Amino acid sequence: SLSRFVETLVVADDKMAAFHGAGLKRYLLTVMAAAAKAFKHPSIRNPVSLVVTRLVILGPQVGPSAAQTLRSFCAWQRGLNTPEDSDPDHFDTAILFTRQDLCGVSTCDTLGMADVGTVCDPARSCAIVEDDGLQSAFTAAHELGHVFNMLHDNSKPCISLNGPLSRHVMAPVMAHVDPEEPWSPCSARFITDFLDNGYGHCLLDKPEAPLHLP
Ligand SMILES: Cn1ccnc1[C@]1(CNC(=O)c2cc3cc(Cl)ccc3o2)NC(=O)NC1=O
Ligand SMILES: [Ca+2]
Ligand SMILES: [Ca+2]
Ligand SMILES: [Ca+2]
Ligand SMILES: [Zn+2]
Repeated sequence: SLSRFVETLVVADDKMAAFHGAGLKRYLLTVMAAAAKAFKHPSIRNPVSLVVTRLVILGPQVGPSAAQTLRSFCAWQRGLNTPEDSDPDHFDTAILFTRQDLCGVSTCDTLGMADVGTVCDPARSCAIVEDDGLQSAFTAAHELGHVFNMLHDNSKPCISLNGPLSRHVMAPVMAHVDPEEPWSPCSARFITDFLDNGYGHCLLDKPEAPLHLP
């Protein structure tokens, strides 16, 4: 039942600034509002409030390898944070949007990357998103699902939890997301356990000065 608030640092690279220009801040808050709406959907079972508290427009090394862009960004974002959650400048997770075509080992179909189950570890609570211009909120929600310890819905543990009957955020590839069920039962279970085990202990304080859309 506890309200959970994820104090979020949103970062946009030079490519995002070059393309969106003056409309970038509004764009990022719109994307994040949409991701936040996903995280309040009842299907998640333990809803959380994704709150933008800091917004940086650019830094870290951004290139084709998603793995090394994520590692670079995650090292870089540490520097902006503060040691204690009591500090207003402290943030719980860092998310980077870039126009760089991010790639895996064999193709560039990837749209983002995050390490799994890291949300209250400031050294590790990181995600990167390739901005496609239309579905970026869904990619952000997928990466943030991983940060909240979620697996893909075609994983073995998820088959048992979902049943037998690709329409959710944690599908392995983007497909059309069910508006009545953005999160599978597997997704809800994994975030619920993560929080029940005390891994969301940094999500309990309420942010001071959230950034709001007009
Ligand atoms: C880790 N990795 C390594 C190689 N490729 C990856 C992937 C690829 N998938 C995506 O980029 C991506 C975006 C998206 C949005 C929706 Cl709604 C549903 C599914 C989605 O998948 N990155 C990731 O986060 N998981 C992966 O398998
Ligand atoms: Ca705080
Ligand atoms: Ca890509
Ligand atoms: Ca916090
Ligand atoms: Zn994934």
